[PDB]
Amino acid sequence: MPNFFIDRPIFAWVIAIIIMLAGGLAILKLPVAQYPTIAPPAVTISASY
Amino acid sequence: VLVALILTPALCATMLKPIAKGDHGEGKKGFFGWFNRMFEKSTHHYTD
Amino acid sequence: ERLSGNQAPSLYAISLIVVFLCLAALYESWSIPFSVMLVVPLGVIGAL
Amino acid sequence: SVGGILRSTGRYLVLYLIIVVGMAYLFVRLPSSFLPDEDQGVFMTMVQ
Ligand SMILES: CCCCCCCCCCCCO[C@@H]1O[C@H](CO)[C@@H](O[C@H]2O[C@H](CO)[C@@H](O)[C@H](O)[C@H]2O)[C@H](O)[C@H]1O
Ligand SMILES: CCCCCCCCCCCCO[C@@H]1O[C@H](CO)[C@@H](O[C@H]2O[C@H](CO)[C@@H](O)[C@H](O)[C@H]2O)[C@H](O)[C@H]1O
Ligand SMILES: CCCCCCCCCCCCO[C@@H]1O[C@H](CO)[C@@H](O[C@H]2O[C@H](CO)[C@@H](O)[C@H](O)[C@H]2O)[C@H](O)[C@H]1O
Ligand SMILES: CCCCCCCCCCCC
Ligand SMILES: CCCCCCCC
Repeated sequence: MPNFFIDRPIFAWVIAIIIMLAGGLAILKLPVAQYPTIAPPAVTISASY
Repeated sequence: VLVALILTPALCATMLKPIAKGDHGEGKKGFFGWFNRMFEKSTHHYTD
Repeated sequence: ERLSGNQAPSLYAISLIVVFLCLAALYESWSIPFSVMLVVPLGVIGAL
Repeated sequence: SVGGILRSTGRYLVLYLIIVVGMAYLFVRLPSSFLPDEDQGVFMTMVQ
């Protein structure tokens, strides 16, 4: 594999650009936050007398 | 590691300048010349 | 209707780029992929 | 026949640009939609 891409630098460049392109498109549609969901979920029962 | 096996070797084959036998950057001019002499000297110290 | 619209030119623009890149890898040439990609209008004209 | 076309070269590049302008014209003329209304064998009538 190393020898393969030594003689074929355009193939090597193509793989990189496709990875960079896919990453660029990801950055547009990814959510943004301080943290992910890290708190455990809670359910509250409320009642009145 | 995938970049180092695919892209990095392809760039080393094409876009690197030749370095002649013996040259370890010791005859460079300015700060880099000092650094290479210092480092090659420190490598000898380290190995010993 | 208001939540987004006219997003096909964006996805087909990248589709052209990725086809150019795949062809470029196939032949090992930045130029040769154009000889394939110039046949796209030959199919579209008959459809229309 | 193809051998004769390659001697011309530049004449078919002009003919190609006619096909692309024809393609461009027919694409803008042709009005778009999503999916055709099919004859499903049933329909309804409102009375208000
Ligand atoms: C065998 C090859 C597989 C390689 C896998 C690695 C590549 C990953 C895909 C390309 C990443 C970039 O493209 C990214 O893809 C994910 C797919 O979950 C999209 O995420 C999508 O999730 C769901 C479908 O699962 C959709 O309802 C949603 O509209 C969309 O956001 C991102 O919006 C997009 O930006
Ligand atoms: C190589 C250096 C790497 C540096 C990496 C640093 C990345 C940090 C990114 C975090 C902030 C991303 O913030 C994100 O920006 C993109 C635009 O770029 C926004 O994207 C939004 O605007 C663009 C237009 O500008 C619309 O096409 C898109 O549909 C819409 O979702 C996201 O709504 C926002 O959440
Ligand atoms: C513990 C604190 C850190 C030490 C700070 C005080 C410095 C004490 C001396 C240690 C060496 C410092 O490193 C200093 O780097 C400069 C880089 O321009 C060297 O200078 C080097 O570059 C110049 C610039 O053209 C050349 O002309 C020169 O021949 C070459 O030696 C100095 O020779 C060296 O004195
Ligand atoms: C071996 C070919 C030398 C030319 C390198 C082309 C670099 C393309 C950069 C693309 C940036 C997204
Ligand atoms: C030792 C030969 C391996 C070649 C792998 C090439 C596929 C990218």
